[PDB]
Amino acid sequence: ITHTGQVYDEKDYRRVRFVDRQKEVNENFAIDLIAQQPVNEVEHRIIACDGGGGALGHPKVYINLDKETKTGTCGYCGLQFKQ
Amino acid sequence: VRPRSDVTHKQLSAFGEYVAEILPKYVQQVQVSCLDELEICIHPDGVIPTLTFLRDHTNAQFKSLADLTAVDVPTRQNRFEIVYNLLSLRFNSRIRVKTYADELTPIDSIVSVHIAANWYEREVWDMFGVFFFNHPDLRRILTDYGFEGHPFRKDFPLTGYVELRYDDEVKRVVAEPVELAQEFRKFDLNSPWEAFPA
Amino acid sequence: PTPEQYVPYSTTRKKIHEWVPPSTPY
Amino acid sequence: QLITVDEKLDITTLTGVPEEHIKTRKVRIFVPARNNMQSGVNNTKKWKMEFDTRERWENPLMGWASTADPLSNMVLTFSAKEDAIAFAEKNGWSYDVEEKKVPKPKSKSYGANFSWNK
Amino acid sequence: VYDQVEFDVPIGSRGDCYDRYLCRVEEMRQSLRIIEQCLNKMPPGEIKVDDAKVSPPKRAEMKTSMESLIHHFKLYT
Amino acid sequence: LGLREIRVHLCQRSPGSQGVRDFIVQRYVELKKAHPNLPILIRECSEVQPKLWARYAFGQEKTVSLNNLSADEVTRAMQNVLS
Amino acid sequence: TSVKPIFSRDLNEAKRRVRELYRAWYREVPNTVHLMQLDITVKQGRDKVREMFMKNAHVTDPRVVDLLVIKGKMELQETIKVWKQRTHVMRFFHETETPRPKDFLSKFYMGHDP
Amino acid sequence: SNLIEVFVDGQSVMVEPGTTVLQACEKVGMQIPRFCYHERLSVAGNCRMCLVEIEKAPKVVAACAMPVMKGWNILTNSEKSKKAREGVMEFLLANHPLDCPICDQGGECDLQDQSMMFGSDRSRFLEGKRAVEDKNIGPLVKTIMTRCIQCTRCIRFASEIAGVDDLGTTGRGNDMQVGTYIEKMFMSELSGNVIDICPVGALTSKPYAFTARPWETRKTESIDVMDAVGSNIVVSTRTGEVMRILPRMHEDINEEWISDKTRFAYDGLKRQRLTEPMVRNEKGLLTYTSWEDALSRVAGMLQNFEGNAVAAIAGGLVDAEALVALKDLLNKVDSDNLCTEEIFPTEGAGTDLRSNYLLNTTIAGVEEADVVLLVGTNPRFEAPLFNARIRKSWLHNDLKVALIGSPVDLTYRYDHLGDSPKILQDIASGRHSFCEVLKDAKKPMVVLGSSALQRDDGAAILVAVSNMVQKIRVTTGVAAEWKVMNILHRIASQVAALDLGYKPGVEAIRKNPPKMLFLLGADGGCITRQDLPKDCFIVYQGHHGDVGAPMADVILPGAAYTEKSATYVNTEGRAQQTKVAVTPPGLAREDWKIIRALSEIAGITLPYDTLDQVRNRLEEVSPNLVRYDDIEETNYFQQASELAKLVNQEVLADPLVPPQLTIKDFYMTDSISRASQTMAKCVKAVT
Ligand code: SF4
Ligand code: SF4
Ligand code: FES
Ligand SMILES: [Zn+2]
Repeated sequence: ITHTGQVYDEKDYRRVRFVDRQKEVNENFAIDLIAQQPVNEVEHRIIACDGGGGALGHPKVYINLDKETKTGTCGYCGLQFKQ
Repeated sequence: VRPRSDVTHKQLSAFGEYVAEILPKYVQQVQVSCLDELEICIHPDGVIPTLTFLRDHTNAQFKSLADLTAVDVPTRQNRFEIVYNLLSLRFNSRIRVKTYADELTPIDSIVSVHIAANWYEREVWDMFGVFFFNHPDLRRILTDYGFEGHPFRKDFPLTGYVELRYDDEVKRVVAEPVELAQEFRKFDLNSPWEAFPA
Repeated sequence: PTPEQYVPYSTTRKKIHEWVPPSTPY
Repeated sequence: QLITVDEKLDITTLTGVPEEHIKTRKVRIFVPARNNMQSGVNNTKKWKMEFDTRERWENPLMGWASTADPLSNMVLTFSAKEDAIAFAEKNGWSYDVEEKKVPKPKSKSYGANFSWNK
Repeated sequence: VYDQVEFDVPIGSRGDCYDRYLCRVEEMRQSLRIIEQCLNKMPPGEIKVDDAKVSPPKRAEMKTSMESLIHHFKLYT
Repeated sequence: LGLREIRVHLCQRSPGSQGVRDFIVQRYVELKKAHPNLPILIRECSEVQPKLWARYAFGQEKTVSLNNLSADEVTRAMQNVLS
Repeated sequence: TSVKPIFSRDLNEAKRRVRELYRAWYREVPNTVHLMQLDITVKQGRDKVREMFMKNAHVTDPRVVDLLVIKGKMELQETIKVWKQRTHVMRFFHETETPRPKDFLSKFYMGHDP
Repeated sequence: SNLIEVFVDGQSVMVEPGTTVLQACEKVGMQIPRFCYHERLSVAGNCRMCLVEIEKAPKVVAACAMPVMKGWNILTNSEKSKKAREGVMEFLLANHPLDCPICDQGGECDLQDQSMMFGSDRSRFLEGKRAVEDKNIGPLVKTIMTRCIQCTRCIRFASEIAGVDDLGTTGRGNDMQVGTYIEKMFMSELSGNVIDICPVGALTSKPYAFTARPWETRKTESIDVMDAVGSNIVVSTRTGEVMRILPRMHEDINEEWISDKTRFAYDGLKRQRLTEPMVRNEKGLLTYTSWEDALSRVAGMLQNFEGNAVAAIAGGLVDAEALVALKDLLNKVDSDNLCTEEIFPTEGAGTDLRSNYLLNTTIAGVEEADVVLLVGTNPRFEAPLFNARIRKSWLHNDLKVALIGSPVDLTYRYDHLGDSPKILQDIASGRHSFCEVLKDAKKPMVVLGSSALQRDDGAAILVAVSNMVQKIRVTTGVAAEWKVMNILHRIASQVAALDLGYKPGVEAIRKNPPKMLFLLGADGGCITRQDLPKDCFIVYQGHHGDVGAPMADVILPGAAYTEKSATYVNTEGRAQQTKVAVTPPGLAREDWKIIRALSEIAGITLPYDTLDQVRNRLEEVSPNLVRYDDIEETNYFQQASELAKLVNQEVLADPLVPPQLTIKDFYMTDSISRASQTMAKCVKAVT
């Protein structure tokens, strides 16, 4: 159901709660949204990742897209960068 | 950097000796902090005498009692540190006189010297448990009527031991031992690295 | 610019997992 | 004039603690060790006495931890072993002091490891 | 900087509920005198101490400078 | 009366137990050899006078104090226990 | 040892004060049960005063006893007047709370930490 | 004499010769800021974050390095030694990637704090940063090495404390990266310590990646039960489940280090865990039920049976308290059939003198030894923090190590005398060459592993070793308090069990089969239900359902050492106390109470009813149990030998082999370990 698949179960004593009232779950789960994000190709060995917008992003980090074997992923945006 | 005026540091220091000489008997330590404040420390027996001299001395009139409080250092044999902060509208100055009292060794009351203390002394008894002899009417002020335990003592649990809810069966509010639904998360915050004292 | 109540619930999982008894009788 | 009492100050009767939490609570006086993570030793200086840990059941509605023990989060800090022992005796809590263990002196010298011999 | 402003304390005589009242209406009046000045003479400058030690670092700085993040993390936590 | 276990709790390096350890140093091997199954336990208390605890059958334990007793009295007391 | 006195030099004198307070409460129990319309029996109430008085019967420290009555007297005042409304008084009787067994087997069957 | 007088700002702290500038500050009471220096790791001087200013000297000196001289004044809080830190911290931070809200060494950073205390308010590095390439060092340590401050602590530990010698520096300039040149995993015990020793969060723990953040973690100090070294450890619990176990320092037992098993098998503690007391159904399948019903299932059978008919086979990881509660109980049913799974030879004096079964040479005595005769055990995988002891004493001191076992990876240079128990007699004859080495030694120590004893000729192996210790002692003329003979265990509840008079080995149960057996945490295969009598009525008393649970008529769940205030004792008899970090789960209860309660239902009630009372009980049966942190000095080796001489046994030619031949052998052994997903991931990584 939800992000980490919370599933109050058919036998749980808590699934009682939703009776006559819906559960809060999310469409466009994020888990798949960045996976849906194209790999940002770059020329330089290392690249930055302000998160986009500077102050309105994440603390800037420099990712080493040095091995095509792996597309660097800024630990903050989950954006893969293709050397 | 704060705008320290050495002019003060000196004048207050000089008064600190003045008082120390005037009442050699009860003053144990006197120091003018770098924050430009004097904190005469007196033996508990000097509560009445030291205050009275400050309330009624031409060269040191300290008419109003700003506050009476009791820090509790559990390590210290004398647990409580009654602190009396006083003001002098005449000399535009202040001084703090602090004494030490243990749980069952009461301090004298100064309601005579300043009637402001009538309430604060009741506040110190209710929260910390120090007792004040010769107090007109010492009785809990801030805590509930049936409260058991002195709350601001460092050895008292924050949440306490009793909480109240309304029970239908008995149609009346009823204490029950505290049961909390998210305990106070006790974040440890002290850093293992000190700061080289200036 | 030119029934729907949010029921609160824990979203974490089971954590401690108990040992299932063997369904094979012995 | 002062009066004489050989009775260990016990003031359990004035502190205002429920009977259950004065007779079933064991507190340990210990100097905190250092999270191996950091090499600072400023948190291994003062002695602390900590009450025994108690139930922390999960809450059904939100899954938050819930505790029925009031003296759980309370850790009092005492500068010396003697003073902490005194607090336990007059408050009536049982105590089991643990001796401070400080790192033993270790001899180090940059020249010593350069010794091919050993 | 209540020293740099100029206001008149509203002292009272025949102290009683009416007199003190008049005093509170007069400090409402005197505070407008202090507010006026503050608007007339407020300096260009920063609004928080520059010691990241005591004041939290500006968000542009904590998002571009390592010493500022460390100071932001430690100050808040 | 079968006694399953015989325990000797000899405090160490203290005036009182000297005789108790002397017993061990001199005749322990002898006793064990003779009763080669019975478990005779040599344990070391502290700040307590020596006690020859004996466990008889069906979980009954009996106590004989060995404080300041001579080597043969310890030997005699031990011999009295396994009758 | 060597401890200053509060109101009683010796347990003896202190006990005098306890006697007075007991009397005070004893004489008061009936009134409270009527001015607060409490649903308790005077005999029951006086029993409570006894219990509470007895609960601290072990103390032998002159100073501790003196504070105990100071505190006791203060409670009386509150109760004497109506400062302590019924909810406050009945709390003494622990009427709503479910009693906990002290038998080991009982605790074992119910709580992780006894 | 040998007391240099130097002034730390005027305190004239007189120190011994060779005291380093930093050491003097420690003694006077200060603590010079420091990144590359660890007390038990060699001084390297890489960071130079410790620059201080000796008075009247042109340049500032390296604290960790300069041996303090006479007359020096180590001005620490000078206007210079602060520009020598305000300017270094400028550099460490300049190339640092600011992902402090990723770095799980968030509050556990010796580089933010030192920055917040010995650093500057702002940065001037307007230039760009560097980045390194994350590699794989294994399944336990996550090396996000773009964090590395090139402090070379790892390369030291990985060479000096552990003998891996793999991690190394590669390259020069600002792209010196301290990672394995070829990608070979850092597979060794003692591996996880790198996490704790890297002050930066470059390489940290992968299981505890992002589950918590240190300020929240409530820290309860307890004892290691996975191995018999009894290493001190701190269990970090948040909101009631253990989040990490990291070492806490014990000079004598684990000096700041813990094994890979006892810090990544906290995960095993949270699954396959018994919680409610099930009992067998009509069809035989086990079914949950309330204590009252499960306890009287057991109590009724107990009243019916008696003597030999009832037995216990205490497993590993069972607390001493539970042991004495199980012996008292089975003693009130007239049964002394109390047996531990690990067989310690008990034909001569065993269990009776307390030195036949204890390392008499305290772990800290491996430091002052001269020759160690390892016989039949792999210390590397049976007592990892004792293997380290012989590691340090072979490096900093000069121990001559000799092994009579399988030639095995020992992280040090040993002499492989051979793989045949017979060679013991050879040395006893003095014919063997090593005889001379031993003879040359003044303070020698033999160590007979418990696993050699677990073979069939173990009684003979102990006797053969005792003969050699006897003449080694006579030829060397070693002093009495120096103790040559010691034996190390690999099961936490073995020294405690033998102490309380539990008789080792299930040999007695083998000869007469008990109608009822109360397995007490036993997951070993020592007795199986086919072996048991027809009734086969046995009740498991433990925490994890592994081998004893599915063959159990009753399940009485217990706790684990993270969940009870029990006592354990390591190999040289130092009793130690586990503290309750988390309340036990489900209806599960403390081991001692289940047995006190079963006794009440049975009617032969045990005397104690609170744990202080059970501690008082332990005192009457045994001394060590009540006095904690206190090794028992005197032992009676001489009378032990006399009985050894009476015993005649044959040491079979079969070579004595440690069961843990290589490290995959090591990762999964006990119940908690077996139940570890992290240990399982480690096992497949090796395979
Ligand atoms: S190490 Fe991790 S935490 Fe310490 S500073 Fe660098 S990033 Fe922030
Ligand atoms: S990894 Fe951690 S320890 Fe090894 S060098 Fe880089 S920083 Fe120092
Ligand atoms: S600690 Fe002094 S050089 Fe690294
Ligand atoms: Zn990003």
